[PDB]
Amino acid sequence: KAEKIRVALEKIKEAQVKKLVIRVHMSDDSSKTMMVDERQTVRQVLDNLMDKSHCGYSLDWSLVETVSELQMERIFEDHENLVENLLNWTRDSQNKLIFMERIEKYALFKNPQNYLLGKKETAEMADRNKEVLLEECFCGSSVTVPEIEGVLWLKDDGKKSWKKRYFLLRASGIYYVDLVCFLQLDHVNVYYGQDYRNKYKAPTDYCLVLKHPQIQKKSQYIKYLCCDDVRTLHQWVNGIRIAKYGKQLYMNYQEALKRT
Repeated sequence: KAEKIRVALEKIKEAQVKKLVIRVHMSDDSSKTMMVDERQTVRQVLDNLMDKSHCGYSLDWSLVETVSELQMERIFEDHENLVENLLNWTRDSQNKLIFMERIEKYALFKNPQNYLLGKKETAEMADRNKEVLLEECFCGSSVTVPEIEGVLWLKDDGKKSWKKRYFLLRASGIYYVDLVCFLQLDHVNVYYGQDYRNKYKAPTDYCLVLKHPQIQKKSQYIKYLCCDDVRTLHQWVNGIRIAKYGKQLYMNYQEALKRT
């Protein structure tokens, strides 16, 4: 049975699609060019990066965007179309695309007990049960978005000042105290703010930002939240990621686990 016939079939599509050459910064701020196409997910792009490089088996390998003008970053999810995202960048953008390791992208999956149980305290858990809890949260008839709630600093629109409100995360979005909808997650990505204690007079350096992918400059449609500590930040970022991406985050993780 000649299955050789299927591989030359694959080379056809790798020849008829719009190619783009991007630039990719390394962990040490050296850079490299590479070819991508407009069909490629970040997953496929990472694989070519891992194939071409040394490289090294690790679950934490990521493509990271920096929104230079807004001093923030988000680590791309692996199902995302890279090109459609790179087209948000302005013509003169100083945004970078960093290829590096990153504890954060899959931390919730190797310790789901510290992210899915609505406790601020961290604990250990047997392998066996990590898998069950993971299976239980993502793989049912719907995703069980963990019950995240607590106080956060919200920055005033257009001002370098902050108010304190009580937030809670649901499936439909983030609500403040019964309830008022702060944001719905469908049209916003979530970013880690960089050095906001200085830039925005923030209470802490532990900031998360919510903005439409298309926004590249100062805008009041960008929401800034500041947590008291790092734990809270990771709890919120991770919960928003579960609430936004659902079962897809679980698939992305399994696919990454296959490459370790």
